[PDB]
Amino acid sequence: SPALPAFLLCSTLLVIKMYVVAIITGQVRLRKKAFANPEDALRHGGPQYCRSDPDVERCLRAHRNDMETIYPFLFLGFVYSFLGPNPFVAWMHFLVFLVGRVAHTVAYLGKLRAPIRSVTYTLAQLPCASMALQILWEAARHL
Amino acid sequence: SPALPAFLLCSTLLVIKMYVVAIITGQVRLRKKAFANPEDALRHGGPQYCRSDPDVERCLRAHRNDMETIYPFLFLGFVYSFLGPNPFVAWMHFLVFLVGRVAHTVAYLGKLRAPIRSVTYTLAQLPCASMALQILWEAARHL
Amino acid sequence: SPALPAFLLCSTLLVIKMYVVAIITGQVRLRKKAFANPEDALRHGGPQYCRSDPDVERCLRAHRNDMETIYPFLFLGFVYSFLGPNPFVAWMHFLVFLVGRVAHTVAYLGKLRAPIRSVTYTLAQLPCASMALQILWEAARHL
Ligand SMILES: O=C(O)[C@@H](c1ccc(OCc2ccc3ccccc3n2)cc1)C1CCCC1
Ligand SMILES: O=C(O)[C@@H](c1ccc(OCc2ccc3ccccc3n2)cc1)C1CCCC1
Ligand SMILES: O=C(O)[C@@H](c1ccc(OCc2ccc3ccccc3n2)cc1)C1CCCC1
Ligand SMILES: CCCCCCCCO[C@@H]1O[C@H](CO)[C@@H](O)[C@H](O)[C@H]1O
Ligand SMILES: CCCCCCCCO[C@@H]1O[C@H](CO)[C@@H](O)[C@H](O)[C@H]1O
Ligand SMILES: CCCCCCCCO[C@@H]1O[C@H](CO)[C@@H](O)[C@H](O)[C@H]1O
Repeated sequence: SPALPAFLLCSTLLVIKMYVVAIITGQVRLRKKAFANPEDALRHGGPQYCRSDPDVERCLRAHRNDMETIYPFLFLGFVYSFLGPNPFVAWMHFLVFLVGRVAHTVAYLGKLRAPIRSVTYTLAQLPCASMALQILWEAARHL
Repeated sequence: SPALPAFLLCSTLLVIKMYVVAIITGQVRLRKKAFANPEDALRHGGPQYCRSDPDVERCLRAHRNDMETIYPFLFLGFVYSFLGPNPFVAWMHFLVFLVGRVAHTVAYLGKLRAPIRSVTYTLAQLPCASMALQILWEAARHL
Repeated sequence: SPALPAFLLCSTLLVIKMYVVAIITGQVRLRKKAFANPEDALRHGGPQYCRSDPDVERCLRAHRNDMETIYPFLFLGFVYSFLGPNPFVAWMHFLVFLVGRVAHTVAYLGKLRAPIRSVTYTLAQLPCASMALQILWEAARHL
């Protein structure tokens, strides 16, 4: 598929981007001394450190939003790649998603003013919606 | 694959169904004035609106359950499609999952009496379990 | 693909492992009488049972970590299988992930001392990182 290399590049970068969030989460837990498990807290200073922290919670929300958005893209974009779309159009779909999602993480973890984060979220969803509809038509017509 | 069009139809509809939940979540946050981020709250009335809401939490639980169930289906159903199953049997697997999952969201967000939601959850898991076992046998025998 | 049977075996076992966590979660909710929904609580003893429980929360954290790690593997490992890697090397990637993830669930739900869980988490991520980089190179060179 001509679109597949671009899809695999963008998707893998987004998986790596999620791994970055996972690592940041751990770093914040250690720095802020905020653990979700007693066994963790007892290792890292005592039971008083089994507690919630706003920065940790923020990291978790960013990671969750990633899972809600990037995982569908992994599916939709893979299938879309094999439908034989216009190369440039396909690239635009993938680039809008990649840029939008990277911007989303920056806006979330960087605590940027509203509605920057929400805009990046919505924007990145648009190529996903587009791919979804295209797959729907292709699937339905092949029934 | 003869089963693949039906799989792609059901899967894409389920992705769209998850997007519907994502949009509803936002609508409920705005209507109930309940935001998870201070930057959101300050935009939408003040810091007192950085708060939890039962309806918002319900939306999040529905979306989470979707991610726990639909994402495995996206994987299992794709692989299963290429194993050359009986067309009608394959359709039944996909339809049970689709109907069960749509019913699940309705039961969750509609606050239907127990155990309606839990039944739909369990029911929809059954075709997934079936596909999983079939893939296990095929994979193992090809080792 | 020569690596594909091993990938499909390990992946399906991990999906089943996640289903086990889902079932355990339900069992713990019923045993500890801790429900997230009023409709559930009213069915199972009264409104006082709409409450949080540490064991339930632990189950949810284990399931969430699974979704953060196993879902990327489902994607990365599938693509990696088609890149024509060394059979034994591919097997090692998949086995390290499988063993690491099973150990992770045991360490989490079994409340094993730190840093056993965190080590298993980190260890299992290493083959994923490896596959991600390999896909990046292949994708980039095919642009
Ligand atoms: O939740 C936990 O178990 C801990 C924890 C432990 C390890 C973490 O990143 C590993 C990781 C994540 C992603 C990777 C991607 C590629 C390669 C290695 C990777 N490695 C994060 C949190 C925290 C709580 C106690 C101490 C920190
Ligand atoms: O969490 C947030 O960032 C906000 C928010 C912002 C946007 C939302 O839906 C976008 C969306 C979702 C799914 C889509 C699927 C297809 C096409 C467009 C799509 N667009 C939801 C919540 C809420 C908090 C502050 C205001 C609401
Ligand atoms: O959250 C809920 O809806 C309930 C609930 C209900 C059912 C559950 O496992 C089903 C399941 C899960 C995974 C499967 C995998 C294969 C085959 C059947 C499978 N079946 C768990 C929790 C709990 C709250 C009220 C009572 C328990
Ligand atoms: C893909 C991973 C991107 C990580 C984005 C990290 C954004 C760091 O941005 C930082 O955010 C802080 C608030 O959290 C601010 O105090 C700093 O001014 C800002 O530099
Ligand atoms: C795929 C998306 C399906 C959305 C299902 C929304 C269900 C709306 O159902 C509504 O639920 C309310 C309680 O929340 C009740 O007050 C109403 O009687 C009922 O109509
Ligand atoms: C793939 C699913 C694996 C489930 C792992 C369950 C681990 C059970 O392990 C149990 O944990 C208890 C604490 O929770 C301890 O009291 C027990 O000593 C221990 O046997």
